[PDB]
Amino acid sequence: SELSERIESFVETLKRGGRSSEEMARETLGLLRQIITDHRWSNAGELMELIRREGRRMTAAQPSETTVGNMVRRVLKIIREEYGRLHHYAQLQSNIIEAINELLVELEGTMENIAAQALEHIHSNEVIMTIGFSRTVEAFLKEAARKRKFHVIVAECAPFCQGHEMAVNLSKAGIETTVMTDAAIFAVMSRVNKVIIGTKTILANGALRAVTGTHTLALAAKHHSTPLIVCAPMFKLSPQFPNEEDSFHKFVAPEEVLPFTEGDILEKVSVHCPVFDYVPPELITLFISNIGGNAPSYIYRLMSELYHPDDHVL
Amino acid sequence: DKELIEYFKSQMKEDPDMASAVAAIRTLLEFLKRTIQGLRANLTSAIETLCGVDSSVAVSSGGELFLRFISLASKCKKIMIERGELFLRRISLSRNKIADLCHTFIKDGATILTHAYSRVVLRVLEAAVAAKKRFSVYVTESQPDLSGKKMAKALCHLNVPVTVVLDAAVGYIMEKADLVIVGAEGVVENGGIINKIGTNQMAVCAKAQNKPFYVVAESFKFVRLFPLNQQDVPDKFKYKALKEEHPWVDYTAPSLITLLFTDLGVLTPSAVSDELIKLY
Amino acid sequence: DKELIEYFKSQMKEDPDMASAVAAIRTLLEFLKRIQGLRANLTSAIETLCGVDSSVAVSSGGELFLRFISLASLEYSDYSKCKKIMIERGELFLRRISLSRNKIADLCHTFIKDGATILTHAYSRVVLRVLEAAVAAKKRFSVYVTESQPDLSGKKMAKALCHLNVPVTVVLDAAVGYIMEKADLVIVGAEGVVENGGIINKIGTNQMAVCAKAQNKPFYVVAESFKFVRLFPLNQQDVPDKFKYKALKEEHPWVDYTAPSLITLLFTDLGVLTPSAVSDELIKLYL
Ligand SMILES: O=P(O)(O)OC[C@H]1O[C@](O)(CO)[C@@H](O)[C@@H]1O
Ligand SMILES: O=P(O)(O)OC[C@H]1O[C@](O)(CO)[C@@H](O)[C@@H]1O
Repeated sequence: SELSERIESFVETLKRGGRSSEEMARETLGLLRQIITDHRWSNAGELMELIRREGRRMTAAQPSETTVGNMVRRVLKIIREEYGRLHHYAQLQSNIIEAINELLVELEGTMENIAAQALEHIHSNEVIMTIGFSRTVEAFLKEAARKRKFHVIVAECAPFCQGHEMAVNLSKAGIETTVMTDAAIFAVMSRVNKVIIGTKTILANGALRAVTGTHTLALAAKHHSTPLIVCAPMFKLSPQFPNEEDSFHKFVAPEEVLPFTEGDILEKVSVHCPVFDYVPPELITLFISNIGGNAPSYIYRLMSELYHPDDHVL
Repeated sequence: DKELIEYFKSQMKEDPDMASAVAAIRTLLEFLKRTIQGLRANLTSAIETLCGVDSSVAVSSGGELFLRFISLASKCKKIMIERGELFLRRISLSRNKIADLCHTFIKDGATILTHAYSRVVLRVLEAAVAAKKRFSVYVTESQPDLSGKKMAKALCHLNVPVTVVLDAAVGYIMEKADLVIVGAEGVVENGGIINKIGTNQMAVCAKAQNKPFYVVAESFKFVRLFPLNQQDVPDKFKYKALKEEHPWVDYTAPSLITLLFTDLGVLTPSAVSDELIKLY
Repeated sequence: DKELIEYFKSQMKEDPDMASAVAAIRTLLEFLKRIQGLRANLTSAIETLCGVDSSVAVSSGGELFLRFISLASLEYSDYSKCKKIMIERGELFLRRISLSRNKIADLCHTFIKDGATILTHAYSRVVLRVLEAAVAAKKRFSVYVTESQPDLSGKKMAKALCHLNVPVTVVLDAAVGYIMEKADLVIVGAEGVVENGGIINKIGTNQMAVCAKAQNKPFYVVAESFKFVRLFPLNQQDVPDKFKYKALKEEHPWVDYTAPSLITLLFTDLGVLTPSAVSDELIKLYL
C-alpha cells in the first residue's frame, strides 16, 4: 500500500539520515495519523499494539533521534486518554484524530511561543553565547533582536561546523555576532552574560543530550556561574532516564574529524567523532518551553502529563 | 496490646528478608482483624508501641501510611481490610520494580560502592547479575553492627567480586567507584534520605568527585520529616532502642543525591516532594 | 645490620612518646658512630629501617638525615674528621627536633577559640600536645575524636586526653559527616607532608577533610619538620604501597592522601605554613 511503503520510507530515511526537528515531529504525526486512519482495528488495544510496534521500529531505526519516539508516546497517551473519557467505540477513530490535529496546531506554534519569551530573558548590551545551529534558538535571538540590541557569540561545533550557518543567519538579522573555534569557550566565558543553547533531547531528569560541545560549554558556564538557558519545545522532551543500558551517543564517520588522506597512520589511530554530549541537569538554569520557562527540577512533572508511565519503554 | 509486640517479633522471625516496615504493616493489619468509629485511636497506639520496639524511620513511616491509606477511604472495616490487603499486595513487589529500574543504571564492568546492608541494593545487584552484567562491589563494614560483612557474605554467593572496605576508607576508594548505590531507611520531604550512619560522608565524598550517588528506597519509606542538619533528625530514629556519641542514622542532603529509584518510578530528589504532597 | 633493628625496637620500648622518625634518627646516628661507602651504609640503614616500620615519617625523617649530614660533606671532605663533623652536626639536628612539638603547640594553641569544639582523627602525639598547651593557656573546649579502625587509636587518644580534664567524645568512625557541624575546627597530625602541601595521615583523614571543606570548617594540620616527604601524589593510587600497607576480601590501606586544597593551614616546626608554603620549604630542604 501507499501507507506501508511510506512507513519504510520514513524508517529508511531515519536510518540513513536524510530536516529540522519540528519537521521530524510533524512528519511523525502525519505518519501516525495515517496509521490510525487507514489500518483496520477493532478497539484501542490493537491500535496501541500497532502504534507501539511501529514506534519500536522507527525508534530502533535511529535511537538517537528521539523526537519520533516522543511523538509516538504522545500519540499513545492521546489514544489512551481519548479512550478513557469514552470509558469498540465508533467515534474514537475520529476523536484521536482531532486531538492529533490539536497536537499539530500545538506544533507549528512551538517556535513562536518560545520566541515570545525572548524579551524577558535578553536585555540591551547583553552578550549571549550559543553553540550549534538550532532553529529554536535563532528565532529566540531574532525576536529579542527586534527590540533590544545585544552581542551573540556563536561558538562553532567543530566536526560539522554548523555554528557558521547560525552566525550567518544571525548576522543577516543584524545581531552583531562572533564566530569562535570551540576551543575558546572557557576563554570568552568571562565576558558572556547568558548561554542560550538548544537540545536534541531533554531526558527525564532534566539532563539533556545536545550537540557535542554543550557539556564542555555547560561546565564553563557553571564555572563562571553564567546562567545556561535552554530553549527547547515539548517534542524534545523524552521520558528516558540516562541509563547505561540504552546507548544515547551517536557516532558518525571519522572522516569528519580525521580525513582519509592521512594515510597509513589511520590503521593505528582510533578516531571516534561523537555528535552528542550529555549535560547533567545541575549545570542547567532554565528550560524555556513553549509553555513557560520552568526549572529543570520540574521536568519530571512535565513527563507525567505528556507520557503515560506504561509508554516509557514502548 | 502485648501480643502485638511478640507477633511483630515473630514476623521478623519467620522471614528476615521481609522489611521492618512491611512486618509492621502485617502485624498492624492482623491487629486490625480484631467501635470502628475512631479506630484510628486504636491503631495509633499500635504505631506508638511498634515504634517503641523498633527505632527505625520506616516503622514509624510505613505504619503511618497504613494509618492513612485506610483513612483515605473516609461495615467500613471490611473495605478497610480489603484495601489494606491490596496495600500489602502492592508492597511485596516493591524491590522487584526497584531492581528493574536500577540494574539498567549499572554499566558493564562498573565498580559500585555501597553501604552497610540492604535487601534492596542486594536485590538491585541480584537483578544486575541476572541481566548478564559484570561489576565489582565495594561495601563498607559499617560500625558498630558490622553489616557490611553480612552484605558481602550475602553477596559472595552471587559470584561478584566484593571487597569489605574499611569504614574510614570511603574517601580513599571513592575514586575507584563508578557509582554509589545505597538503600535509604527513610526518605524525608526534601528528597534527601535518612540512612545508616556513614551514608552522609559517602555522599559528600561522592559529590566531591562527581560520582553518581543512587538511592534505592521504597514507597513506604517516604516520611514527612524535613531536616535542615543532622540535629533535626529526631532522637527517636538516631539512637536505637571515653564518652560516645554513636547515632545510627544521619541525614543526606538532596543536593548530594543523583537519583532515587523508589517503588513508584525513578525520581529526581526534587521529584520526591510532590510524591509526599500527593499523599499529604 | 641486625642489631640496628633491635636498637630501633628498643628506642620504641623505652620511649613511646618519641616519634618513629626520631627513633630512626637515633638508631641511625648510633650506627653512624660505628668516606663515601659510609653513605651507602646509611642508605642500607634507611632501607632496613623503612622495611620494618613502613611509615612515611621513617623513610622521610631518616632521609633528611641522609641529607643533613651530606650537606656538610659538600662543605669539606675527610675520612675521620668528616665523621666527627657528621656526629656534631647530627647531634645538633637531633636536639633541634626534640623541641618540635613544643614549637608546634605554641603556634597552634592560639588558633583554638575559647569554648571551641575541635574534631581530631586517630591519635597524634602532636595534636595531644596542642591540646595540652591549649588547656595550659586556660582555654576550655570540647574534643571529638574518631575511634579510627582497625587499631582503635581514637580510644587510646581519648584515654590519653581524659587526664587533661577535657570533654572528649569517641565518635564512631563512620560519623564524621554527622558531627562535622558540631566542630569548629579540625586538627589532625600528619604522618607525612607531600610536596604539594597535602598530607598523608591514617586512613579516614581524607573524608574528614572533604566533609570539612563541604562545611567550610578550618582543617588544621600539625606536622613536624622531618615529616616533609618528597612525594607528589595526584590521587590515592599515587601513594606508594610501601606506606599504605603495614603488612569477602578485606582491603585495609593504612594511610590516604589529603589534597592541599582541603587543608587550611599547617602548623609545622618551621612556622605556620600555608599549604603552598610547604613546597618552598621542601625545595629548601633539598636545594
Ligand atoms: O534493608 P533495607 O530495608 O533496604 O534498609 C536500608 C538501610 O537500613 C539499614 O539496614 C539499617 O540502617 C541500613 O543498613 C540500610 O542502608
Ligand atoms: O603525631 P604522631 O604520633 O607523630 O603521628 C601522627 C599521625 O600518625 C598516626 O599515628 C599513624 O598514621 C596517626 O595516628 C597520626 O594521625
